Amino acid sequence: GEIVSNEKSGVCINAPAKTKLQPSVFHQVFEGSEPAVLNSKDPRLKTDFEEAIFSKYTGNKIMLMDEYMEEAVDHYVGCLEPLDISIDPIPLESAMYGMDGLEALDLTTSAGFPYLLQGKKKRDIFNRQTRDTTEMTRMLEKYGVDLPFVTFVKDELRSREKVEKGKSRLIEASSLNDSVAMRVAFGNLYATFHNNPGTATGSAVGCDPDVFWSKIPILLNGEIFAFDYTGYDASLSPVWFACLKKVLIKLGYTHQTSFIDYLCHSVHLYKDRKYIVNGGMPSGSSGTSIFNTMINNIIIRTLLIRVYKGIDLDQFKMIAYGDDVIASYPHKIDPGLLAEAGKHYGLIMTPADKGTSFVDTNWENVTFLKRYFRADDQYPFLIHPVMPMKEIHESIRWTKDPRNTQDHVRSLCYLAWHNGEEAYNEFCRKIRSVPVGRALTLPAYSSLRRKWLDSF
Ligand SMILES: NC(=O)C1=CN([C@@H]2O[C@H](COP(=O)(O)OP(=O)(O)OC[C@H]3O[C@@H](n4cnc5c(N)ncnc54)[C@H](OP(=O)(O)O)[C@@H]3O)[C@@H](O)[C@H]2O)C=CC1
Repeated sequence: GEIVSNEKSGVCINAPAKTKLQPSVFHQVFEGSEPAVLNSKDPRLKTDFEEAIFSKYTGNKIMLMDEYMEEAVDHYVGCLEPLDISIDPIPLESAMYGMDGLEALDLTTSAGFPYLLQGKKKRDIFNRQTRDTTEMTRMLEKYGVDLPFVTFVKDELRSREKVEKGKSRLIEASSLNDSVAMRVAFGNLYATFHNNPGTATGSAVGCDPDVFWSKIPILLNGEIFAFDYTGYDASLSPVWFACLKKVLIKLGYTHQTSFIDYLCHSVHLYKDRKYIVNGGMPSGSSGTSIFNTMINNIIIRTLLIRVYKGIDLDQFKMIAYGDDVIASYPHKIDPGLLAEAGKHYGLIMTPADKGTSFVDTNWENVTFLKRYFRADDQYPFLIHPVMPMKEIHESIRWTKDPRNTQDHVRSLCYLAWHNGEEAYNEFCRKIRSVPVGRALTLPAYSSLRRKWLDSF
């Protein structure tokens, strides 16, 4: 992603609010390092604010698809075909309200241009209960599609370096109109993927880690390697979008590449500004996560081929959620080498195995979706999704709405127990060393562990 232009938008797009992050009744009970920089004049910046949040954009590797890419596409198109992905579009009411494999469109995310400036809240239009499918149809009529991407900073916690640096995350929110039409072209694609995490889709988008993480080592089973990217969604040159376009063709798609063109060449509204981006995937589009994940299936296949000349991908399996990869192949590979030839397409990647001094990525030290893996003692064949306590600790020190504390820790509890009884005792002990949590309902270890085995 690279910014080709920026000019006066024509809109006085609303400056954001203050943050909603306040220290929690556990801010002093657990140890941690605070909410994201949301304006220039925040007292905590050590470099130019506006400069750090668009530096995600690093430039394109402008080019035509090379011979490796074209083969990676065919292998992935052929991994997908058993999943029979209807090119047909879903009815409008299915896009809006949902269907099997597709939740209802989410009511809280913004509607973006040009609604957010005209007093049309999506609460008004949508009206779940009646499944009313008439408002949008005249909304899409009034404004069409291919509409700008309203840009909000993410309201979230970040590490200290990222607050000091100003490395805050942006939401590039597409329009409701855009959302719906997309949801109508690829709904049964979304649906297909959502109902089928694993090696075929090569995806875990919409997986339950509590019950899907045990499937994970059976499908990979070979010699695993994993990767994390740096500024991934922005490190995408237009070409990868074309490889996605090429995949989608072999799935039998036609005029619906329009949508990926909607993502490649992107037009975003910041404040009183209109910047245009060529290459780089927007975070707010109705399939951002799905399309990121397919491109990552293309990227990886390409890197092996380009690197290991004689190669058979039939016995090659991978699983991506956005930028998070984890992959298998019978025989050993140098992920450091894929990371290398990956720079030749302008992509900064980092494998788990960092070098010969470094212990091989194994099932004990590898991660995915921020979680490590660990087999149960009793039923080893069952894999815990283990989230670091550090991660939970940092999660608990701050609150959005202190009235939503009970569910906000219960939600944390269902994640924390996979670290073991003793650690869960430590955790609940710490919680009940402070007035507020002493009355708090907590799930006991045995209850959580029972509920988990019944997920199967
Ligand atoms: N049926 C059940 O009872 C269960 C349901 N679930 C839930 O369903 C989810 C599966 O779908 P998910 O995993 O969310 O994959 P997503 O639907 O999040 O992938 C959609 C992508 O498109 C963008 N987007 C556009 N419009 C919307 C919208 N209206 N709502 C949300 N994202 C939107 C998002 O970007 P951005 O993030 O910028 O919006 C996201 O990256 C699980 O994560 C889990 O929460 C899982 C287990 C059981």
